[PDB]
Amino acid sequence: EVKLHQSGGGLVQPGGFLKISCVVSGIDFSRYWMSWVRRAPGKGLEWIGEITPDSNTINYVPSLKDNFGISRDNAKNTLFLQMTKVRSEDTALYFCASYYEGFAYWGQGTLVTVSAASTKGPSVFPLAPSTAALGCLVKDYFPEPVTVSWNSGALTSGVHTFPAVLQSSGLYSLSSVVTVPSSSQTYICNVNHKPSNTKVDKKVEPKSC
Amino acid sequence: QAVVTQESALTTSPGETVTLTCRSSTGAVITSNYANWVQEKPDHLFTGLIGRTYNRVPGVPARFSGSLIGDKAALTITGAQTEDEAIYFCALWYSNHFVFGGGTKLTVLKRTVAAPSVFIFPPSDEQLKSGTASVVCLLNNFYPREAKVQWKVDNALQSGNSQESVTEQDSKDSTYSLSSTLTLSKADYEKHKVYACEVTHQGLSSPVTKSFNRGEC
Amino acid sequence: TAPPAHG
Repeated sequence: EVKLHQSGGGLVQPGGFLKISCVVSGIDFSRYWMSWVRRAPGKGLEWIGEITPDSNTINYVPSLKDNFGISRDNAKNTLFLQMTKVRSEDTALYFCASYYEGFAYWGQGTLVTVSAASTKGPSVFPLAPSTAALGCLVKDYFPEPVTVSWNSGALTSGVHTFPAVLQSSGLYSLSSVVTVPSSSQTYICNVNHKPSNTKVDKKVEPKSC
Repeated sequence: QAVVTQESALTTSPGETVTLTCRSSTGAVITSNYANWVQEKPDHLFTGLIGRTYNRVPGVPARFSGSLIGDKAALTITGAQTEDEAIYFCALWYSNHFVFGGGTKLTVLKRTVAAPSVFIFPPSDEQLKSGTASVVCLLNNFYPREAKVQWKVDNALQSGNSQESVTEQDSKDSTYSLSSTLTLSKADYEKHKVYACEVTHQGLSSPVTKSFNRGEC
Repeated sequence: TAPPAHG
């Protein structure tokens, strides 16, 4: 019944500005301390700041004092996070949290991606075999969704398609691998990146010297 | 620039007791550090466990308790369940802000340890035509999660030029698979010869090194 | 007031 509903977020370029909202229901918002926290890829939980019910105390980790601003509208049961002059390292999942003895209630999280890149299809490179392992490297695309299949969907077992990593270039890269019973068949990864209208099929076979 | 230190990983098993600790770089942890413990389960699912060193958040099971052992704050789980496998974050209060520690990956042993099958992939000629070189190290079907992939190039220890990615825990056999990608320009790649991936894991007696020499088969 | 995570 207690719900911390977050909205906003999305893509923003370095130097840009973005405001996240968190609408609370199921508790008397006006008597709860609220907090913003974030979870960036490859980094632990980081506490950004907190704010008293009456908004007269707003505390921040000092290193983020200049790029984050916290406010609340008790009449609209809403907590706000202003992101100011965002940096690339601000890419993260942001969570509002409410205090009751500890971090008691939690929003569903808001993804914020800080990248200067324009849309761009991936290059697909074979990961040649030599149980045998092979795959495809799906490199330097933007924005995030690529789909990878093997042999037009026929090949599914042994397939590991890894979460994409956002590089310092602001581009995503990803690998997709298969284990196969050391045979020769033919192995083809199908890569589809809708935002660039990219469709590539790459045959993956052993390197010839 | 206070730093909060936790064990990187600890292993327990169902029914056992385990204790996690949280240390301050400024000195002994005291009451006015108001240690908080937060549990991160998969799907970025966070749960507050303990606030102000000792207090349970309402609804938290009684098997969770906080303490101050020595100069450190601690979280104790008495009678661990499979559901307790998570990352546990400790936050310390420094007058006007919280600082979270690095987190403890807590394994509640589900199965026999499984060592990774380790595969290395040199960059394709096709990628080298594009001006970059990615070396991929694959760790396949291992358990538990904790693993250390280290890159050596001509036996020089690499830093800052690799990124890791990991699959979901497999619902049927509990294992993970991990990729570690070493990314270089083509120019830097061609300055060197031996490209080695070194993997440490509980299932391995000694660390395993897969390598290749640039330009051979 | 709901008790906060620090005093």
